[PDB]
Amino acid sequence: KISNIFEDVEFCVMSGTDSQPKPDLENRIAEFGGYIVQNPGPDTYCVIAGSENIR
Amino acid sequence: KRALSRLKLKLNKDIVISVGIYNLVQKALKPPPIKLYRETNEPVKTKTRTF
Amino acid sequence: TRFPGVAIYLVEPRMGRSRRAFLTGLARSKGFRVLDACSSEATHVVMEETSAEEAVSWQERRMAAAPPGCTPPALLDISWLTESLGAGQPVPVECRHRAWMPAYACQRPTPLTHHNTGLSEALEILAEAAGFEGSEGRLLTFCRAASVLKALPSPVTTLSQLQGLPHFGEHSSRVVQELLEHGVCEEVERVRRSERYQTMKLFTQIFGVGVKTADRWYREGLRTLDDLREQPQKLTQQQKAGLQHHQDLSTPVLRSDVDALQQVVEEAVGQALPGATVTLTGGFRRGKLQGHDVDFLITHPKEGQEAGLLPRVMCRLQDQGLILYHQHQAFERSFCIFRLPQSWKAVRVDLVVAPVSQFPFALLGWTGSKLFQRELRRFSRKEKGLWLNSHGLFDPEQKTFFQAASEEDIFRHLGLEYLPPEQRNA
Amino acid sequence: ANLFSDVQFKMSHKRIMLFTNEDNPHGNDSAKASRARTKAGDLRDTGIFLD
DNA sequence: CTAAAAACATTCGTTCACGTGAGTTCCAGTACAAGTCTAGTC
DNA sequence: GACTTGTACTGGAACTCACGTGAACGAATGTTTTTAG
Ligand SMILES: Nc1ncnc2c1ncn2[C@H]1C[C@H](O)[C@@H](COP(=O)(O)NP(=O)(O)OP(=O)(O)O)O1
Ligand SMILES: [Mg+2]
Ligand SMILES: [Mg+2]
Repeated sequence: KISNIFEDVEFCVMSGTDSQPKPDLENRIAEFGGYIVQNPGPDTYCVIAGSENIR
Repeated sequence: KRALSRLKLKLNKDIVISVGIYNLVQKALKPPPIKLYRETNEPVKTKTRTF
Repeated sequence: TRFPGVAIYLVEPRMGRSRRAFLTGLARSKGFRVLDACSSEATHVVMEETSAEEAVSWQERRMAAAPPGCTPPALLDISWLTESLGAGQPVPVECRHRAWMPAYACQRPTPLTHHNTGLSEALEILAEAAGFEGSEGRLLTFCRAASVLKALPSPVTTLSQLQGLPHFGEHSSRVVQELLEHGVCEEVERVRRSERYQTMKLFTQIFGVGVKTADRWYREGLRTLDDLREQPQKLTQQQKAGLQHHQDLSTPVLRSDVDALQQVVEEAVGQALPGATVTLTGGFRRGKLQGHDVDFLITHPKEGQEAGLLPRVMCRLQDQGLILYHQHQAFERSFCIFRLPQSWKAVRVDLVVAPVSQFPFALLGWTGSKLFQRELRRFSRKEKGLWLNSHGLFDPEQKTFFQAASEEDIFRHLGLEYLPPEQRNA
Repeated sequence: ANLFSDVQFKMSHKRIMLFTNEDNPHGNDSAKASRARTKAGDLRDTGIFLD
């Protein structure tokens, strides 16, 4: 918990960049005390995606 | 190959033989959908109760 | 609330949120006082699809965080709540709603006197009978069971006090049943009355006669002591000496004889060499008031001095005119038959010489009981992986001895609590 | 063969696929070729089909 | 009066959830065989 | 006799497949009632 900038959030991540793939991004965003959802929902603030795949 | 049922063909009350039933043609159905937890995408047990 | 004297609380783990809400709403509509959260005001708690033990685990964890003096709520099943809702009032509560004895003998002390004399004697008799047949495993297990019974803190009167005890299987449990329920056990009395047991016991009491020789004589037709004396040509020196003084050696040795023997031996040891020390080991060192022989250990404070003490002391004693039989008539061990003044009597005496470095090891090896020594060696080699004998402790991995300057270090380095000799009685 | 033996589920078929473009791998050597023939024969006798 | 816009009623197909009988196989449980039981001296 | 280790056998449960029963939604059609022109 380096800092508190997100507080309560329902971030969704689908496809990260090559330099920092999904495994390196989920914990990175979690470190800010947020919430990770594998799929989007009504509470989800935004969905993070890199390459535009089918999903 | 799998027999649907091993049944008993009775030509009489005493003359009896054993036969097997197979489905050479069967409708192809899409795989059954399953329920997963949205937050972390894991299987969720389904339970039904009556009170 | 319309029922000030009743308070109920629900549990999330198994009941479920939807069922929680439905039951709470129904109970409130029926006037019952349902608590949203656990509090000291709660008087009863309902658990569904859960075992009693877990419920207790649920209560204790909650009680540890509560102020002292609070009356714990009664643990109940969902059946109570359903019945109360059906009847509309709280239904009365009924019954439905509402390290240890180590296997190794080296860890459990065994005082000299116990409260299970009869059972221990019966088990020892069974072990002796089994050994007479050459089955060492049966003798060992029966001796272990007897030792386990000896270490029981309190007398055993009910069968239920035999489940946790190790080395207690079908045969030992059945023997204990026969002993406790009726008295004299059928098997124990049968084996005791067997003439084979009696003749083998009589033969074994003869010095120099073992189980194999006793069995051979049995199969050769010698059914009494007289036949042995009839043909004194197949008896070796040990057997002849034992039979000649059978009566004297049969009588148990008392402590007075032990003190007299020690006083006599001290002079011989001093004459052989000054500055030597003699220690009394064996059963007497454990506090026994009786025995069959006096066990001694001779040592010197210096390292290299202990080279040839035993021959010199033996020769001095022979010049005294007290030795009737000698093992050999360089050595570091000898058992004899002393002629102590009385008239005179024949008493067996055992002498052992060891260096000061190995003194604690020999002292431990000779003080502890046979079964205790066997169990300690097995524990050392199996659990700790170290080889223990009368000379020293050896580590197969690291080829270096683990000697120590005190006997207690042996128990300290084996990861075992220290015991005194009195508590090492099997 | 070790990979085949590692699994525990009953195997109805055991097949090996060789993707290569070397008609004569062990050309310079001869003992290696004979060892290969012996191993192939052992596999065939065991019940493994190589293509 | 008139037709037309809305509302209502019906049947069918697809989806899903649950229950249940039958065939296959995988594995926990059971049974049984073999080894061990202290270490040394003489 | 009691414990430990290793091997072999075997019946029950998990899985799959297939069918039957019941409930729900939407498409397409037909029919009835009500209201503006
Ligand atoms: N088979 C054995 N294995 C290991 N140590 C043994 C042993 N036999 C004896 N010892 C060790 C341990 C023994 O404590 C010590 C004494 O041997 P005894 O004089 O033959 N037996 P005790 O003195 O206990 O009974 P009593 O007073 O009636 O003479 O020697
Ligand atoms: Mg003794
Ligand atoms: Mg002795």
